[PDB]
Amino acid sequence: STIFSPEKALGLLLSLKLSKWQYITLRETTIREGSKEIYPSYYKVQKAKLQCYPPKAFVAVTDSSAKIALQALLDLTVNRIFETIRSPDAIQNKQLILISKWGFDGASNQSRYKQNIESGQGDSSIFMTSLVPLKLTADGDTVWVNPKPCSPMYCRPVQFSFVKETKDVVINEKTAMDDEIEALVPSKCQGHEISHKLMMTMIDGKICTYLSEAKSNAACYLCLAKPTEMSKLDVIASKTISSGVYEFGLSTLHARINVMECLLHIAYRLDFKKWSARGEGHQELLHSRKKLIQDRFKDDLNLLIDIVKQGSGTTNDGNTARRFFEFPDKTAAITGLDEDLIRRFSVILQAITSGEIIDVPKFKEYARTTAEKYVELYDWYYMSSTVHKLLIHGGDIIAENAIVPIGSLSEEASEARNKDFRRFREHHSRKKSRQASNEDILNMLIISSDPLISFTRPKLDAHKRQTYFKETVELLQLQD
Amino acid sequence: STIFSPEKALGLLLSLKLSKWQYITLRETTIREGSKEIYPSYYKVQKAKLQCYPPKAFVAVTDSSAKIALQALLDLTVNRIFETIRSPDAIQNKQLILISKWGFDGASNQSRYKQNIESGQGDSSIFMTSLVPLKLTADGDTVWVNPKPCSPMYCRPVQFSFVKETKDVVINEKTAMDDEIEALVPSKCQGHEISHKLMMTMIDGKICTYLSEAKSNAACYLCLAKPTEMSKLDVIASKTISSGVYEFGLSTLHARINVMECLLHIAYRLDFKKWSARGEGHQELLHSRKKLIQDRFKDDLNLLIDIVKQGSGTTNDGNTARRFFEFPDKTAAITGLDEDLIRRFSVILQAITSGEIIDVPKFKEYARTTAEKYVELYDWYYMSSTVHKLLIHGGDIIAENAIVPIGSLSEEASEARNKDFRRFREHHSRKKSRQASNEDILNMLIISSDPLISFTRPKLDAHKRQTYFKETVELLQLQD
DNA sequence: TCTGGCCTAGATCTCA
DNA sequence: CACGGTGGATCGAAAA
DNA sequence: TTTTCGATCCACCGTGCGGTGGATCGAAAA
DNA sequence: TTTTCGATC
DNA sequence: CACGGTGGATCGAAAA
DNA sequence: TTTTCGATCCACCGTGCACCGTGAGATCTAGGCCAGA
Ligand SMILES: [Mg+2]
Ligand SMILES: [Mg+2]
Ligand SMILES: [Mg+2]
Ligand SMILES: [Mg+2]
Ligand SMILES: [Zn+2]
Ligand SMILES: [Zn+2]
Repeated sequence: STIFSPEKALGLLLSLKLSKWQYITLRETTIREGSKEIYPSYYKVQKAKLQCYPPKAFVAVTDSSAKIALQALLDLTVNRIFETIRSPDAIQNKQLILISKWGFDGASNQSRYKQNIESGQGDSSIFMTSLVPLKLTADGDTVWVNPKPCSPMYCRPVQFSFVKETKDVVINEKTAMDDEIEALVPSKCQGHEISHKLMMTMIDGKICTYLSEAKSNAACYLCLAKPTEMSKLDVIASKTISSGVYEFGLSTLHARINVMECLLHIAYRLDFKKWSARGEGHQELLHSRKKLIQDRFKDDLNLLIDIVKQGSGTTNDGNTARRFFEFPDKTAAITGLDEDLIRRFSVILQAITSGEIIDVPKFKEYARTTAEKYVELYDWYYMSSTVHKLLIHGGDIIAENAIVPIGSLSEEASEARNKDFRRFREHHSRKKSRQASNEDILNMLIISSDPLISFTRPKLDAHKRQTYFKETVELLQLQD
Repeated sequence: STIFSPEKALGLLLSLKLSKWQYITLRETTIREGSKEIYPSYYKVQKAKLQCYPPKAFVAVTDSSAKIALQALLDLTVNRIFETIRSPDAIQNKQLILISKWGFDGASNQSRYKQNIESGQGDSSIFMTSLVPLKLTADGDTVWVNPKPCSPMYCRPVQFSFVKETKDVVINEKTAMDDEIEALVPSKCQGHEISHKLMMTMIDGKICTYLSEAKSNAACYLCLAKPTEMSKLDVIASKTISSGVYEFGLSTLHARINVMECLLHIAYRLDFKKWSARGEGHQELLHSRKKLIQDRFKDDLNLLIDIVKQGSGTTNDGNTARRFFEFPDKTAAITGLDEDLIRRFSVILQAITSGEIIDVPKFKEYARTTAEKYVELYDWYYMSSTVHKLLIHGGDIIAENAIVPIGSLSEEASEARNKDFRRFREHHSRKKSRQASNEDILNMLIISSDPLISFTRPKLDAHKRQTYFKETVELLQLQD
């Protein structure tokens, strides 16, 4: 007879970020005072962690990697989700389809243990694939929806290996996942069968240009258009898209930062107005303007702009992208760009990252108007692949992945697990053997992202929704 | 009326590493389950934190720094210490002296916030001063002793500022702290006057050469001995010591790593047998042997040797050294050094870092024998300033600081506080304003290192003992 | 004509 | 030999 | 017999120094 | 040619 | 317009 | 009235890319070239 059910104790251990010693200490220090039954014995929590694991035969953990068979992971994910549904009896005998999004990214700047000289690459950086369930569709009628589709609390890991992400490992992992996705059957939970629809939209431009048939990052992966070809519009409108590439959903996170960098790189060269930095005094005018723009940003908006930092690279952050767009008048006064163009870009990014249903006709109209405005204002600086992919091909990309609103398709989820992965590799693994450390990092990822647990898990409800701009409210489609 | 005393709740908050939200979640979730009282309201803990602060007029927190007047911090430290004494009346009306060790170090590669552009140096690296009480002496008879003299749980902060530790700022803070030590009056705690004796031994060699009357790091700051002179023993024995520099006690942490690195830098160039790598083919042989030794260490002992790390310089950790001295036979066959030299160095390092009383006649004998052995073995590689300070001047700097056994005078604590400072700046500050963030980092340092709290606060004990090498135990002074 | 010794000069170590 | 940890594995005893 | 719970143990981590931009590959400018 | 610039992470 | 969070400050109402 | 205790807020963090050795300073080896045998 315990006051906390071992699963509620597991939720308390996950939300408070406690460790075996810390939980045992909590328990014993509650015992010492005179209230015996307040927490289950850690044995019970170690036993309740087991409901969340896929069977041992499906998970393959070794020194330099840890993978789970995608079919088994999805079986388990659905079996857990059905313990969240209000009344799984209520839904009638109509076929079920779980829509989820998966994708991989590389987390660098890992702490390098001195142990287990293994065989591959040591451990400096991991490259992992994540599968987050977005929605459960019963013949169109949504029965279960992920309340925070970009949160890391539902993002399931498939496999993670200590290999630096390069073109070949990316291609091989994508081929493996495609074979595993083809070869999977609908799961079965309490007589209801669930067919899985997996979209690889948690992805970033580097991996995306890897996957498509396109050689350099200078060209769009959808139109194979060379960098100077992307100025004029008609040659682009007559282009023929490569096949199945809309599956590489518009990356909403990196769009912010990269279009920010595009507007910046236009601001830096406003004194000589050319795309290349080649010439007499081009570099020098560029660098003087660069330093002045950095310092003016620092003064007024109190934020670092394009300064190198260990790990991540630049301190060109997500929140820096938010703040570069928050007040277009101020940012225009600082950089010298046109305020209406920056405002148009902020509106487009709000519409995309909103997570609300977007109307393709009005969005395409907005986007082509914005591209005309851009070419009019700054035609010399050729649009970078992300801002081009955003303006021209954004409408079609939104239209294809219409089942779930784009912006619910964000790679941010996977990026968030980086901040979680370290916190599980440093403080929650057992360091005896590398195999044990990886096995427990994977156990922690599974337990943390379990829908039944992460449903009844304390959290912070302090993010009340923000007010859109005067134009996104027309661009979006609200039902309320 | 409650079950957990607010001070014990505060201990449970500091030990479990809980935040305000996590504590409130703990409390409310325990309430919801039918236990009306198991934890005090977070208001009670916020009010119990105030016991541990020094008065507001002595703590000066600003955007770029936060300091405390030394006399007030010491008043508070003793006032707390007298709350953990077994018997406060049993100590008689006899003079009391608290012997404590203080010193500063710089922690670079901090989290670089984008905020509060205030003029100086931004915030990338802090330079902070620490004061840890070692022992309470009643006319030679100990009443209170710090059970773990290098544990960051007792290390009190004096001041911390966001500036790069450099010769000028180091000299200025040393001058200021010397003045503050001169002007301090004995504290008055419940009819007992406690006079303070502060020794600046938590210090690294770089700061130590900054402070002494010595200009270059390559010279032994005690004897101002140039690196080419440091081979001959008698000539050095003739050298007159700088004034009062014995106060800068033996740095037990860094001496270990620098001895490891001296033995290594002897191993690397074992082929051509000269100090400098200046020559024809010297660089190439040196680097080839260096790569060979690195790979052999990798294979046999599974530890990184002299390859760069991010943020902490090189991958030469304290544990890398402690493993480099675990079995001198292996490392001897690995590098090419003599086994008995490494054995002797490991023995004196156990003697120093043991934290037990040392017999300076036997230690001086052992050290001059080891110097003779080093010269007879390798005369060409001029002893590195740290290993020379360790062998020649080690007996004298031990005998001077004989009141508390050296190794209890260890800078480890200061260094260890870095790992905590980060964990408090990132996870426990309030990020609204830099001034607020520094105020809360300082409050967290104070509370975490409060002797009354950190005494009765749960802790982990698995490191009970490690057996000594035979010559070390013949060198030490055991009393138990 | 041989030969060692002074003397700039910049490349190397050392500590963090 | 710095100190505070890291979580399953496993033995052993007490329940049940 | 089977479950439950503490107690030990394994063999390592992370605070111990930073710096400036890099990797890669096509693609545009001279 | 060829020789540097840049987009992406 | 990502999401989970950071702790004192202050208000307001309830308990004493 | 004074102490308690929850609610709300403030304005930001951190996951979003790299390698490779750095920094300040005196100090030491190179070897260059001239003054007596
Ligand atoms: Mg990426
Ligand atoms: Mg230092
Ligand atoms: Mg340090
Ligand atoms: Mg990433
Ligand atoms: Zn295109
Ligand atoms: Zn000396």
